[PDB]
Amino acid sequence: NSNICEVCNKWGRLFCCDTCPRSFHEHCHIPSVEANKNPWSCIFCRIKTIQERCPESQSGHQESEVLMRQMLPEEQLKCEFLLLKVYCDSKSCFFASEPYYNREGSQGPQKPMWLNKVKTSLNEQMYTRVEGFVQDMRLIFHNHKEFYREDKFTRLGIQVQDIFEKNFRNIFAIQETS
Ligand SMILES: [Zn+2]
Ligand SMILES: [Zn+2]
Ligand SMILES: [Zn+2]
Repeated sequence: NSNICEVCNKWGRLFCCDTCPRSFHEHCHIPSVEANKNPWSCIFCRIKTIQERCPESQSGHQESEVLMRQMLPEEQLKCEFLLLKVYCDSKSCFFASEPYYNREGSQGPQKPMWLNKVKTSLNEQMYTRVEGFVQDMRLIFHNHKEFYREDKFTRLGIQVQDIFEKNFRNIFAIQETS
């Protein structure tokens, strides 16, 4: 196994996958690392198994069809993994916890949103369709763009949104276009 957490790249108390070399902190893995389960398989492995069981799941899809899917177990897992892929980027720190807004010339967003809120919402099964999860994720970055305006800090929202979007297209096998 690896000697650092796959998500945050730090050592510490790690849980090791039994079917690949990755390791995780307890609350870095999504879902949080399961109490027992021997052997234990991480989310990367669980996602790889879905693909292997249904190879045609990698054929191209339309985003509109994906967003309307109900959050059955496999869609729940894919949203978990997509959220995890965002936390894997160190720039996710800016978007993890509950923000506050007091900048001369700007007003805070009507609907604040942050990664740990989306994490909670997933854990509590609050999304009935994929669309709920993707809307809240895209709202994080949109709120950041609107608030920071012409400050160059706006770029952090662009950067982390790009990671989100690339991974959304990968995980849900969105049809490639020009
Ligand atoms: Zn970690
Ligand atoms: Zn694994
Ligand atoms: Zn099949």
